[PDB]
Amino acid sequence: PLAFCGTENHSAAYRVDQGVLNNGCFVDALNVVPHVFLLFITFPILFIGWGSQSSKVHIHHSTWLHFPGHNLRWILTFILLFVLVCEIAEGILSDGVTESRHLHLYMPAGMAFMAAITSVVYYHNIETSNFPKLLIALLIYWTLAFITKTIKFVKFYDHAIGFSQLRFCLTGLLVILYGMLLLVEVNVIRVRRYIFFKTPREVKPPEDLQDLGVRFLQPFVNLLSKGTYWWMNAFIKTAHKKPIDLRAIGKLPIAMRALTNYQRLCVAFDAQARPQGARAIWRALCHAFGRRLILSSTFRILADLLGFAGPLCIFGIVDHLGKKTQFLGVYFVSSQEFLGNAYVLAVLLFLALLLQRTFLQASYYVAIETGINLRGAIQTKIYNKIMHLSTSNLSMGEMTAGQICNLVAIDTNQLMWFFFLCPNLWAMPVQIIVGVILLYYILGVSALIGAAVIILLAPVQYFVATKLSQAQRSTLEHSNERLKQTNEMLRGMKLLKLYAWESIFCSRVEVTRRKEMTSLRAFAVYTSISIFMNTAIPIAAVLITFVGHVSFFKESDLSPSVAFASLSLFHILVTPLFLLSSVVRSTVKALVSVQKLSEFLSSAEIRE
Amino acid sequence: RARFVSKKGNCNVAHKNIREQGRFLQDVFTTLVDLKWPHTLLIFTMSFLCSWLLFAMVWWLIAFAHGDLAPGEGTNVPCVTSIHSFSSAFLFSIEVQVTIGFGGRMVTEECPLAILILIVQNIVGLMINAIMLGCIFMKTAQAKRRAETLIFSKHAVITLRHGRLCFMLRVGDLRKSMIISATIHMQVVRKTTSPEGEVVPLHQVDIPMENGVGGNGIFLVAPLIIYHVIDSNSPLYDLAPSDLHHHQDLEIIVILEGVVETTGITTQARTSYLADEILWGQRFVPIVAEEDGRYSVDYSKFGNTIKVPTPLCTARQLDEDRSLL
Amino acid sequence: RARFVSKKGNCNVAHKNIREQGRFLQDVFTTLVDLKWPHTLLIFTMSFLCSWLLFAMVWWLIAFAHGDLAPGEGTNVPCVTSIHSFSSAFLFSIEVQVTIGFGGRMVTEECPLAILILIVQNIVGLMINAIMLGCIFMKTAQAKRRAETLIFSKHAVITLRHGRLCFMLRVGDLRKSMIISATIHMQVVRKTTSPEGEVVPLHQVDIPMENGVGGNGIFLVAPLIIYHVIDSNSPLYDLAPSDLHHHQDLEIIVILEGVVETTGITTQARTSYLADEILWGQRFVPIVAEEDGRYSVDYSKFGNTIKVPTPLCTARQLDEDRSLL
Amino acid sequence: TLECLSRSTLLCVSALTVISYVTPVFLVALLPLAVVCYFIQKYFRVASRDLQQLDDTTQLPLLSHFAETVEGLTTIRAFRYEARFQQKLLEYTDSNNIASLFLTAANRWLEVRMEYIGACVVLIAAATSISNSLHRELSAGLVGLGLT
Ligand SMILES: CC1(NC2=NS(=O)(=O)c3sc(Cl)cc3N2)CC1
Repeated sequence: PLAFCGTENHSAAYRVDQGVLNNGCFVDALNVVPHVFLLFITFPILFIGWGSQSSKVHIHHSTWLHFPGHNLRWILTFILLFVLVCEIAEGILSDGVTESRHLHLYMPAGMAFMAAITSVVYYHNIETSNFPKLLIALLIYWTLAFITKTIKFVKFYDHAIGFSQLRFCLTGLLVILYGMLLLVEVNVIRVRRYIFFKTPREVKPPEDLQDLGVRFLQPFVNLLSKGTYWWMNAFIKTAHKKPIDLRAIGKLPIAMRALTNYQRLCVAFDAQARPQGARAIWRALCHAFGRRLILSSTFRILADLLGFAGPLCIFGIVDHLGKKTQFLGVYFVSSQEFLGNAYVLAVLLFLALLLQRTFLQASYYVAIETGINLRGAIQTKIYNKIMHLSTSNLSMGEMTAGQICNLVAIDTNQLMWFFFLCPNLWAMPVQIIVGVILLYYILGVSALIGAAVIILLAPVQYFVATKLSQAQRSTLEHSNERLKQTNEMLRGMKLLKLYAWESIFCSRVEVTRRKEMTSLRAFAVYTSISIFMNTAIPIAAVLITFVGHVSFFKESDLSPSVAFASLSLFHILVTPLFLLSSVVRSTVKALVSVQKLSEFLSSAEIRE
Repeated sequence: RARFVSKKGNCNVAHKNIREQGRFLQDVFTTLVDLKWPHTLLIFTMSFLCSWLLFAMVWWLIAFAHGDLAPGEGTNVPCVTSIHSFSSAFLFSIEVQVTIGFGGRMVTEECPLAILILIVQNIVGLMINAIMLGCIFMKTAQAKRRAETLIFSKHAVITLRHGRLCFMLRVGDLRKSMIISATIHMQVVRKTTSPEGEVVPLHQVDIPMENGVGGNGIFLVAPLIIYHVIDSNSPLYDLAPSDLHHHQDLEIIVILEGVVETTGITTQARTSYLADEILWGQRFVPIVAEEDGRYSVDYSKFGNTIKVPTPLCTARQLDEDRSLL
Repeated sequence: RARFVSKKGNCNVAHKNIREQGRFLQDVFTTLVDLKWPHTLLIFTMSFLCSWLLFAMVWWLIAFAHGDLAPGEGTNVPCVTSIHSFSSAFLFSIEVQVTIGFGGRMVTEECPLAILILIVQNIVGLMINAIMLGCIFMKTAQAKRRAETLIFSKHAVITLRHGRLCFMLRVGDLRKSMIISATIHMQVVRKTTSPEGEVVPLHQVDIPMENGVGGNGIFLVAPLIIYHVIDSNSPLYDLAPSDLHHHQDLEIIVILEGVVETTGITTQARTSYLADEILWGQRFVPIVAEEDGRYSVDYSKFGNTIKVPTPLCTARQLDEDRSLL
Repeated sequence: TLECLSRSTLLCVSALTVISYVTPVFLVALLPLAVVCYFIQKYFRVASRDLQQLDDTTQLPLLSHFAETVEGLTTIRAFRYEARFQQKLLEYTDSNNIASLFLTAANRWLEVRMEYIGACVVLIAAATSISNSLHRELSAGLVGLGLT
C-alpha cells in the first residue's frame, strides 16, 4: 500500500538487475532528490532571515534593485509551474490505468512544483534584500535539477520513448527550462561578480526609489506584483483607516514626470524638423510614445490569442463527453489522450484565462500610463506656446481664452482617451484573422458562408462610420460655439439682467444648442443603426451557418461541441464590433483635437 | 501620550526602516534564542524531524540502489537489514540519530556508502543535538523571568528628607534567593532642547542615587526606599507640584541590574514612572517589622503612602528661601 | 595610512615575532574555540572519526588474536560476535561510542580484554562527547555575532551643546532584546610624544562620556547621541576644523561593552572614526518620533546630519573668547 | 454607458441562470464568490472614492493656472516670470498625473480581482458540468451551454 512504484508482478519495478539508472522508479527518486535539497536548504534560511521579524522590530527595505534576467527568470518560473502542473496531470492520468498507485508518476512533479514556488520566494526575498551570495544554493539546485532531468531524458532516449508520448515532451521542456534558469544564474554571476572572482559590481538602486519619496511602486515591483498590482494592497488597506491625500500619494517617477515626457516630445518634433500641422503632430506622438503603445498592443495580442483557448477547450470537453503503451513497465499517455480528457482541458482553460486576464490588464495599464504621460507632455507644450504666444491672437478674434483652456480641459482629454483606445484597434485584425481561421477549422465551408455574411455588410458599416464621423464633427463644431456663447453670457450676466437681454442671449445659445442637437440626433440615429447591424450580424451569421451546416452541406454532423465552440468564437469575434460608434467618436474627437492643437501651436508669437 | 517603558519593564520603542538585514543573517543564534516559545518549539521539532527525514530518504535511496527493496531472489547481504519501505528507512534513521538502536534494522559491511552515510548522520546528529539542547536550555535559563519577581512601587514619591526634597522610590524582591552585585540606574527621559536649537526627542539624563559611597550598588534582602536628592545639579531642580499631570513630558525610569545568585546570569528589571504617577507631599510607610524571632516584610503595604507636610515650592525656590534665611 | 580599528570593529594590529609558543600549548581550549568554522567542523569530525578508527583497530586486533576472523571451525565463543573484517570492527566501534548498540555485534564474557577495552572506549567517548559538544555550543553561543546588530553612525560629529563644543556620536541597536549593563569606553589614538622625548606610536588616551553621573553606563532601547564635552582636560582641546583630513594622525574609537540579555555572555562592539570622518559644524537629526501608540525609530535617517552654525575656532580659542567677554 | 451596462448586467444574470439550470450545485459555489466580490467592493470603493476626489481637486489648480496665465500673460511676461510660472505648471501637472495614476492602478487592482473571480467561475462550472456528464447524464449538449 502507497508504494513508490506499484506492487505489480511481485514488485518487479524495484529490481535493479538490469541497471540502477535503467529503472524508472530510481530515476524518479533521483528527480525527487534536488527538490528536497532545495526545501531543506531554503526553509531555515528564509525562516531565520524573514521569519525572525517581531512586532517590536520591523525590517523594511524601502529601496531595492533587480538582478539581471529578472523578467526572464519570472517568466521561466511561470512556465516551469505550468509544465509541472501538466506533469502532475499526466502522472495522475497514467496512474489511473493501473490497479496499484504508482507514486513515482506525480509525487516527483508535485515536489518539483513546491520547490519551484519555494525557489521563487527565495529569489524574491534575496532580491528585495540584496544578498547575491545566497543565490549559490539556487544555482546548486538548478544544476542538480538539470542533471537529474537530463539523466531521465537520456534514459528516455535509450528506451526509445519518442515524441508521441507527452511525458517525454514534458521532460524535454523541463530540461530546457532548468538549463535556461541555470544560464540565468550564470548571467547573474557574470554581470554581478558576487562570487570570489574579482571585484563585484554594485548596480546601486534607482534614485527615484532611493530618496525622491515616490510611492507609485509599479515600475519597481516584480512581474507577479506588476501584473496582479499587489503593491496597491496596502493603499487599499490604509484608505480604510486614513483618507488618501497628496501626502499618501508620493511624487512622480522620473520616467513619468511632465518635464521628461515634454523633452521627449520636443526631441520627436526636432527630429521631424531635421513644422506643426496635424500629420507632424501624429508622427511626433508616434516617435515619442509608440514603443509603449507597441508594448500594450503586444499584451493585448497575447490576450487575444489566449482568448481562443476558451472555444477550443469547449470543443474538446464537449467532444469527449459525447463519446496505451507499456514501455518501461509504466503506462504512458500520449498528447492526443492527454489533451483529449475533460478535467485537463478545464485546468488548461483556467490557467489560460488567468494569463489572458493578466495580459489584458497589463495592456490597459500600459496604454493608460502612456496616455497620462502624453497628457503631461501636451499640457507642457501648450503652456510653453502660451508663454511664447502673442496677445494679438486673442485680440483679433483668432482664438479665445476659453478655447485655449479647452485645449487642455477637453482636447487633451480626447487625445488621451484615443491613446487609451489605440492598442485595441491595433490588435483587432490579428484576432479577427485567427478567429476566422479557427471558425473554418471547427465548422468548414459553413464558417466561410457566415464570414461572407459578416463581410457583405462591411460597406454598410463603413457608410455608417463615415456618417457618424461627420455628425460628431458637426457636434463638436456646434458645441464649441455653444460653450463660447454660454461663457460670454455668464461673465456678462449683470449687464444682461440690467438691460433685460437675458432671454435674447439665452435664445442664441438655444439656437446653437438646437444645431448641436440636430447633429446629435443624426449621430444617435446612425448609432442605433450601427448597434442593430452589429447585433443582427451575429444572429444572421449563426443562423445561416447552422442551417447551411445541415440543410446545404453534409460534411459532418452538427454536434454540441462544434456548435457551441463556434458560438463562442462568433461571440468573441463580434464583441469588438459592438463599440464601433464609441470607437469612431473617440477617433474623430482625437483628429479634431490634434488639428486644433496644431492650429494653436502654429500661431503667431512675440519676436525677440 | 506614548510611554517609553511600561510599568512591567516592556520597552515600547518600535524599530522600523532597518535597511541592514545581513546583521541578522550573521547573528543566527540570537535570532534562534529570542524567538517566542511556540516558534522555538516548532524549530526544535522541525530540525530533528527534517534531519530524520533527510537521512531517511538517503537510506531509502541506498537500499533502492542495492536492490534491497525488491523482494525477489534472496541470500544477498543488504546495506541495512530489514529495510522494506520508506517507513523502514525512517525508523532506521530515527534509530541511528537518537542512538536508540533496536537492531532489527542494522548497517552491514557489504556497502561502504552505508558506512559513510552512517558516519555523516552521526556527526550531523551530534551537532544538531548540541546546538538544539543548548538553545533550549539557554532559553529556559533566561534571566528575564527573574525580573518578574523583582517589584517596584506603583507610585513614585517626592518628599523632604534632611531638607533636600528627595525623589523616593521603593524596590522589592519576592525571592528568598539573593541578587549578586545589584546596581540601580535611574534616568529622566524628556524632550530637552539645547540653547543652540537641537531637539532630542527621548533625551535620557541619568540622576544619581544617594548610595552613600557615590556608587550604584545596593543590597536587596529587604525592600529599600531609593531616593535621589534633588539638588542644583539635578534635572528636577525646577520641578514643581504644578506639574505632574498626565499631559506632561516628564518620565523617570529605574533599572535594576543584577546577577541571579542561583544561575549566574545577569538580569535587568525596568520600571518607569510618568508625571501623574509621582506623588507630591507623600511618603512611603514602613513595612518591615520585627517578627517573633526575625524580621517580617509586610508586602500588602508595599505601595502604601501617607500625606506628609511638604513645601509646594520647587527646589530652586526652596534653595532661594534657605539662602534668604 | 593604516587603520587601528576598522569601522566594523575589526582590529588590524598584526602580532609578529612571538617567541613564546608554550603559552599557546598550555591554552588548548582557546585555540580550539577561536578557530574558523570550517576548521572547527574539521576538528569535530576528525576527533570522533579518529576515536572510532582507533578503537576499531583495537577491536579488530582483539578479534584477530582470538581467532574470530578465521572462518574455520565453530562453536567457539568470540570476544565480540559477528566481527568478520575491519568494517565489522569499525561498525561495532561506532555502535559502542555513539551508544547506538544494534546488537548484531555485541561484547561477550569470554574475553576480559574486550570488557576492559569496552570500559576504556566508553570513558574516552564520554570525554570526547563532553569536550566537543561544549566546544561547538560555546562557538555557536559566542557574543561576537551580537555585536553585528549593534550599529554606530558612519560619521562622527562636532557641534556646540550648551556652548561647550562637544564631540557627538550615535549608537543604535537593531534588536528587540536588551543589553544588560551597557558601558561606553571612548578613546583617542594618536602618536603623542612626551616632552622628555618618549614616542608612543599608538597612544590611547580615553575621553569621558558625559553620562550625568560621571560613569559609563547607558540605556540602549533607542538610539542615543553620545557626546564627549571638549574641555580643558580633553585631548581634543586644541582640535581645529583646519584638521580633520585623511592624512591626519587623529583616531577616535568607541567601545560598547555589554551583556547580552538572552545568553548572559558579555559582548563587545567596536567602531573607530578617522579624522576625515568627523564632521565639523554638523548635527545629527532626530530619528525617534511618536507612532500611533508608541515610539518609532526611523533607522533610514540614522547617519543623517545637517549643517549647523558652529564656530571655527578651537576649544582653546573659544574658551579664550569666552574669558575675554 | 447605458447600452453597455444593460448588455453586461443582463448577460451576467442570463449566464448565471443558465449555469444554475444545467448545474444546480454551482449555486452552492455561487454564494462564496458573491461574498468575495462583496469584500472587494468593500475595500476598493472607499479607496477609489478618495482617489477620484483627489484626482478632481488636483485638476482645478491645473486648469485655473491656464486661465490666469492667458489673461495675465502681459503681466507675467512683464515681470519676466515665465520660468516661475512654467515651474508652477510642472508642479500642478505632476500632482494631477500622479493622482490619475493611482486612480488607474486602483482600477487595475479591482479588475484583476474581478477577472480572477470570473476565471474561478469558469473553473467551478466546468468541474460541476464535467463531473455530472461523467456521473449523471446531461445529454452532452447542456454542458456546452453552461461552458459557453
Ligand atoms: C452570449 C452567448 N450566447 C450567444 N451569443 S451570440 O453569438 O450573440 C448568438 S447569435 C444567435 Cl442566432 C444565438 C447566439 N447565442 C453565450 C455566448
